[PDB]
Amino acid sequence: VAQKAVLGYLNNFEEVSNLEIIAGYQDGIDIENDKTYFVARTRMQPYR
Amino acid sequence: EVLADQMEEMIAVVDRMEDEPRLALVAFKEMSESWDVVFSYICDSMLI
Repeated sequence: VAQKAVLGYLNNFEEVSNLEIIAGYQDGIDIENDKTYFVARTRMQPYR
Repeated sequence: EVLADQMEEMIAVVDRMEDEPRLALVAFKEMSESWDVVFSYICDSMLI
């Protein structure tokens, strides 16, 4: 049963490794210190 | 696709090693006994 569970986790982790970035936005003018945010989606459908 | 004609005479599929990637490929066909009409796609195993 534990094996089943971990295999599920691994399965999802596949999609994690297949995540594709789409875009990003800077918090402010100072790239060298301002944080920044990014968005990405699944290659596999349905798109998440 | 939205094909101008009803290509419908089934499918052909194999793994390819004409090269090391071990690529995934799928094809479909229509029986023009000469100039046979084909529709197909090819994918990297990471679904690219």
